[PDB]
Amino acid sequence: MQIFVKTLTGKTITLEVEPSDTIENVKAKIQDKEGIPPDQQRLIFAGKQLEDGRTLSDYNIQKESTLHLVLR
Amino acid sequence: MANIAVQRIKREFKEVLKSEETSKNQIKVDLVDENFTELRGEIAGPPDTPYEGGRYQLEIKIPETYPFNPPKVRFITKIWHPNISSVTGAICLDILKDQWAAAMTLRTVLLSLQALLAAAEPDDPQDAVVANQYKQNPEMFKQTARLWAHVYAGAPVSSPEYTKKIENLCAMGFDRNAVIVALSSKSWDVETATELLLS
Repeated sequence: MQIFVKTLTGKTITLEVEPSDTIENVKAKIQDKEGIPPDQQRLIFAGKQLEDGRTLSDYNIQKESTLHLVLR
Repeated sequence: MANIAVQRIKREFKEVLKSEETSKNQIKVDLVDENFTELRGEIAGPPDTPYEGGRYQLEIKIPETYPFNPPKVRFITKIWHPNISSVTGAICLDILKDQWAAAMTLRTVLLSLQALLAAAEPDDPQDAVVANQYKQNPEMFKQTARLWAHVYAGAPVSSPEYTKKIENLCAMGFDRNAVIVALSSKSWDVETATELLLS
């Protein structure tokens, strides 16, 4: 499925992900798509910073949803 | 019922209503509880100040050792000012603490606070964040208060620029109030305030 990651510079990308995917590999995928090291990304959804441990469905984030990226 | 002088609050209550300030629409007062230990005050932002246009509410409670120990006052309406907690309404004024006096009238207190709006007392702050911004950027402070006055005090025009930055963060799903305190506390830096927001 696809979701959208939006940064605070305005940029907005759409990347392939799996509901089962954890937060780290989403970052991993963000890395692979834009070159940003997961080592420096923070994903926000509905005023909360998704913890590396939970997944997308674990958090109940249905497809097409938007996540926010805040670089360390 | 340990409230000593319920017969003074009553006199000082008349006093305020019958004052020229109230007809001049600068200050006004209202009762909240029967016994007369908690009033609700309201003052107008003084002209020529970012508070202009705003109408601010104050929580006035009277403690047991009243005359002698001053009455505890808080700002109900959210205000951004060196001498008022930007997130609790706690005030910091000499007379509302130790430099308080025997016969200080409520009217003397309401006017005092109004005057305070016209000229803060940064060196004896209550809110470190506000006092700092008010010194290292008296312009930003003013622009920031002009906003707070608008979103919370029913004042007119506000910075269309700041509304833009409050939008980008609210997008991530943050609470409005929170968003504002972060942006105001971090010098309106979308990056450095989103930071604070996560702690």
